[PDB]
Amino acid sequence: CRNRFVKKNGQCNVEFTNMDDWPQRYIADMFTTCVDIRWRYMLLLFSLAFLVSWLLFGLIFWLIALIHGDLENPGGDDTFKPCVLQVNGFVAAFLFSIETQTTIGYGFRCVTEECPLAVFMVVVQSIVGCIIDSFMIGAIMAKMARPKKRAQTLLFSHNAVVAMRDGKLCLMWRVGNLRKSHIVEAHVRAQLIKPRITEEGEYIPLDQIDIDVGFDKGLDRIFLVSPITILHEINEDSPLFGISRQDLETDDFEIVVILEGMVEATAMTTQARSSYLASEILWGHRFEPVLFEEKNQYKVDYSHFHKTYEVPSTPRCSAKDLVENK
Amino acid sequence: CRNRFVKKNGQCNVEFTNMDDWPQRYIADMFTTCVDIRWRYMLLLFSLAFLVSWLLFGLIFWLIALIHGDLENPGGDDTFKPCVLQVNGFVAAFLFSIETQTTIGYGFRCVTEECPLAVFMVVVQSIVGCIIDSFMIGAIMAKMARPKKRAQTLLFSHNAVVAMRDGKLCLMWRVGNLRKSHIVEAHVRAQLIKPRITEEGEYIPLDQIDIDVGFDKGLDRIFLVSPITILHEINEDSPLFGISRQDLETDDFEIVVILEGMVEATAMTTQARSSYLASEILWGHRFEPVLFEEKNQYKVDYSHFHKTYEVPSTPRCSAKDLVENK
Amino acid sequence: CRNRFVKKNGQCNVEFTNMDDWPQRYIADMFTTCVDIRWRYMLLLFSLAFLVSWLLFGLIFWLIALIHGDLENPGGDDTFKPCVLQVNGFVAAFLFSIETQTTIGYGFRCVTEECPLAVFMVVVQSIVGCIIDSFMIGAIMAKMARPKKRAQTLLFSHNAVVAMRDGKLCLMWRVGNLRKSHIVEAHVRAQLIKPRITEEGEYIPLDQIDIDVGFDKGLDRIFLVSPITILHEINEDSPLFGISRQDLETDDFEIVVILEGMVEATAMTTQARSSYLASEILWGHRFEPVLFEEKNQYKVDYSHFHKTYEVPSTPRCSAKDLVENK
Amino acid sequence: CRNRFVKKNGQCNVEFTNMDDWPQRYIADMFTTCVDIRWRYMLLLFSLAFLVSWLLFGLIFWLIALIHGDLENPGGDDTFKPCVLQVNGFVAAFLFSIETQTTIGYGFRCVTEECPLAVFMVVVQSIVGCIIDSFMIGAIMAKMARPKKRAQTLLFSHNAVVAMRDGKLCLMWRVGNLRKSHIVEAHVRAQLIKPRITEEGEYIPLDQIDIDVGFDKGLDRIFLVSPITILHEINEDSPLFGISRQDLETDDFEIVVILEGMVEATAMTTQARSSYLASEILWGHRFEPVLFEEKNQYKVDYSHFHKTYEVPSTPRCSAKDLVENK
Ligand SMILES: [K+]
Ligand SMILES: [K+]
Ligand SMILES: [K+]
Ligand SMILES: [K+]
Ligand SMILES: [K+]
Ligand SMILES: [K+]
Ligand SMILES: [K+]
Ligand SMILES: [K+]
Repeated sequence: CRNRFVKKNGQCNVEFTNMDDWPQRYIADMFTTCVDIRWRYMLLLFSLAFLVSWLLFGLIFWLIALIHGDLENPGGDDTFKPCVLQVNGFVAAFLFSIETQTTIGYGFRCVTEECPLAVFMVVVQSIVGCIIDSFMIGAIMAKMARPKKRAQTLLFSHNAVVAMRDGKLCLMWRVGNLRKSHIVEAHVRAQLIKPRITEEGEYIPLDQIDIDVGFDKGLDRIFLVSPITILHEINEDSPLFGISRQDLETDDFEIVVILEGMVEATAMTTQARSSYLASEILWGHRFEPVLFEEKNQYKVDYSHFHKTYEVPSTPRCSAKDLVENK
Repeated sequence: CRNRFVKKNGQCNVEFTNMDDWPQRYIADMFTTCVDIRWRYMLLLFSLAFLVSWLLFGLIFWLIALIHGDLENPGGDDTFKPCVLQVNGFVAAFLFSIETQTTIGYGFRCVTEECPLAVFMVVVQSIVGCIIDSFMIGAIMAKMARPKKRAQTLLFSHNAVVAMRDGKLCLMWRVGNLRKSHIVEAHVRAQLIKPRITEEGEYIPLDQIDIDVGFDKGLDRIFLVSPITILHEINEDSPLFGISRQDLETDDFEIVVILEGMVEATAMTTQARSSYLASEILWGHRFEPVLFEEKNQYKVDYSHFHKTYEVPSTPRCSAKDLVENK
Repeated sequence: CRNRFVKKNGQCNVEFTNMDDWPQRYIADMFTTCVDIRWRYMLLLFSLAFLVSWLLFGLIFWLIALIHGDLENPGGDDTFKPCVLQVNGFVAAFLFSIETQTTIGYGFRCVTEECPLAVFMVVVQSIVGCIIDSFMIGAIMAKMARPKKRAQTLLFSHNAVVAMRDGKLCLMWRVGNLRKSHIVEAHVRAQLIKPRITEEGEYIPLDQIDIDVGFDKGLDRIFLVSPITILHEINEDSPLFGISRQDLETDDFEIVVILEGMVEATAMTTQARSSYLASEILWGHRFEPVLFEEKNQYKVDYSHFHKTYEVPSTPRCSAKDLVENK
Repeated sequence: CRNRFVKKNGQCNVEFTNMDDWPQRYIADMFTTCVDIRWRYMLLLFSLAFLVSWLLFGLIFWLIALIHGDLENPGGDDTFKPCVLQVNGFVAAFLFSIETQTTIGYGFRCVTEECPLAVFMVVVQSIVGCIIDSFMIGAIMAKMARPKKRAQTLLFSHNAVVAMRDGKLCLMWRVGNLRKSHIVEAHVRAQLIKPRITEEGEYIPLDQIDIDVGFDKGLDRIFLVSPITILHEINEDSPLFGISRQDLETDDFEIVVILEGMVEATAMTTQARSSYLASEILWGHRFEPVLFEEKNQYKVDYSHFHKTYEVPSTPRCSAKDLVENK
């Protein structure tokens, strides 16, 4: 049995290789790179930026003082005023660099009127400070706000099922929202993933074949409050048209389900994903209800969410047979 | 009479239960959790973060001084310089922690060149400071900018109505914008919400059945300046096709109306919602006008918005009867 | 001649009145309110917030000192240490409040270990400071980034025209981009705006009737590099179907054109708008070219953008006549 | 051979001219202008803003002191207290302006209770400081987050190809994602770019003619994990319908390909673009595979991405011939 293109948790199961021009591409797309790495690397990357700027200006300030001879008389006196009060060592230069760029500015170490190069540096570093701060806030806010994380509160059922609804034979998976905050402009997709050879003898290692779930009358758009059971009507235009309970129980393919919507707070699109191998599809089954009424409101019991119950009355032939007979 | 799936104000009326894996899911989706709680909890959550960092570093600084014996001679002298000038108590350590991380840095309490562990902490805390600040700005900006709040300046009419337009029998609700700022890419949806049993005897506790309002020619897209009256043409493909004034006045169902659009300033999608129980639909009625002209401009009088007037000339049979006769 | 629903610049020409519940709605939707007012009001609103917090804490600090008797001995001595060094007046209390919340912290005026109420306030105010700062950055960034402003670099032609293209009679306006940065997911709409009475004798003060420009094959989606001339094919399904050059030159209606797209940098949707009164439509005309080639690249001369030239060969009857004959 | 409308890298190849009203339009749309210029100009623009504010308030403070006679006795004494301690020069005034607005506030130079004009300025400048800071963060974050940069990690194949698939003759280009982070709501477009003269003898310098790739059944929507090969079915409704291998090898036109999608982290739409001149299209060719299986996962070898292999069995007539015969 051929292994799965996307895992049940939604993760895609492909490795890329021989992209060999990538680090220049990742550099040109640096932000996308940057917000996708691990917090700890993004953070210490920003830490390096601070250290580097702090050392650099510390060093410049130290030079200025070393050369102005302030290391000898740091506090000044009548008839000698240093560039920056109280920079005596390099530690004291670095302290001043930190205190200025952070804008902590304790004051013991302090710029003077004397050297306009000392002043110019405090000006440059103030601006450099803002710049870096700004990159950081931006990076952190972006990373913080990533809507992929919202998929963790959207749930696909563990199994698909096939079964009859209103005279038609249908593939059915279920989706639900685990928060009271909505999924705006929510809509849904599906695809059949098997390899195939064309009549022109072309080999497609994994062709993706649409699994119509209502796009053409906008019935793929959903208003997901309580769980919805999605329906693919298996008919002449479906790629399960001629697939019967028998075929399925020996067949080798994958169904990929996608729910896309906007996280309500940020209106940023999330993409939730899951998958169903042929072997995870329960022919002749139906989902137990979760929605039931109460005096004032309805309620959804999420225990039953994944649970199916068998409908032995269900045809076992393909939907094609089922028409080529009737 | 069965209670309502969504309230008139737009609020959905369902409780979730037996989600029992949720707190790990809410943790993994922490931001979404965080921006959806109540201001006061988000705020004091960020306050805790400050206090905790402030106490923690205060404590570290106190230790360093306690052990360096700075608590005895805080100001230093010739031949003794403490790690941090003027930390004598723990209160004074906490003050220094606050002053550094806030970057207030009054200066009375002040790091020195002496102990590089003192210096390292001021470096770590400066960076930790930025990080936390950044989370806060992000959280607050996000919460601030939530477009759900925009639904408070979009208005649905209190009643639907059925009535005749250009030879066809139509469901009609009304929507309007209460701001001069627009709703971009605005478009609209509707759904019939009743339970139902399938011919395969399946029970759907609340099926959602589309209420076509023009999707197929993009006539669901609106340019909402003055109020628009939305039209569902009740025809063979409608689920009100065979529903007459009589049926309605004893029927039990809910119509759910949605207006989705982008708040102009932020281009973030809002989702406005309301509902109409069968009992809120006025068969044989029509909305009073609100738009009228003036010398230079038009004007909308919002008093008339909700008001209907009866059209006794209106057929009382279903749209099906109305064709199965003619 | 009836005045125009939307001006040429894109501005809508309607006044709202007898919204009388609005200030509570505008309060609940405060952000949307806030970012839509005039810079100077948003700014001084944020200034008030500062002043108010600064006065408030200044006042609290003054009280604390007044009562601790620090106004008498501000600097302290052996055997007396005030809550906050150097607060002697209220001016000095306000200075301390400003210096702390701004985080300037000059230090002359400075909190001590003595009074934990003094300390608690510095803690509260630091956090209050961050909060307000955060609202401000958020507000300012949002206002700054509003994509409506992008419509100022999108241009509609001053006139529509009717004329023949590939055997069909067509309404044609022109759009163009005045920046080298793109308009992503750009697409376009149109509407006929006249009042009308239904056969059921209903009066619609301004009905909006779609002006198909390719929605059904996604031909309303454009890739706007050089100017595009938009086409409404006037055919049996158009509401200009039976409208001839004569009718137009005495008719009374408005055509509203919309171009929606995402500003490239921010991917926020802008909505550009213009209008054409019947009297602004040039029957039997065509736009002069703007695009011409060069050795290496193409070029658009924007002078010709608006200019039409007459095609006297153009039929003068309606597109209906033009078929009811042939 | 006529030069190309859009380069292979995606860049559009048009110059605008005789926009002569533009600088007022670019000013009204200042943000869009601002975030699109070069980092170094955006940055030094913000630097100017600082300098200007710093000089301005420095100057005001200097005046106040000059006139209060503080330049003579800067430190004060019993019976004389200056507006701002220690402003003796203009350098010292500028230092104070910088220290206040940056909020560094070293403290040596320091506002007093004495002059309420001195105090008022520190208040105004604090607020002015925040404002400018806010513009900067906003500008920098926006520029930082531009999703156009994401196109650098989306790849189009260097060549299109024509070839047979499942009985139909098809144009085929290939797209792929170079990151493991997805492209949400990804979908794709295409256009034929040649000049043309209408039967009414109208000259369109570059008409854009849609190249259907599945829009009508939403098959233009893709789930791009491994590379996808896009298909234009060349049939009666295509503008390559009557184009044969011969025509192509002497023809003069350009095909423009677009992939639009949302960068996963930010959910901001990117627009990737490339182009194929008639001369870059390989009649009778097919892409080498890149996807192959492994024990646990699949893998994509990106070396083969661009590589084609000839299928000599491919018809050489147009798809029209190919039907007008059969
Ligand atoms: K400071
Ligand atoms: K300070
Ligand atoms: K969309
Ligand atoms: K500071
Ligand atoms: K200080
Ligand atoms: K269709
Ligand atoms: K700060
Ligand atoms: K944002």
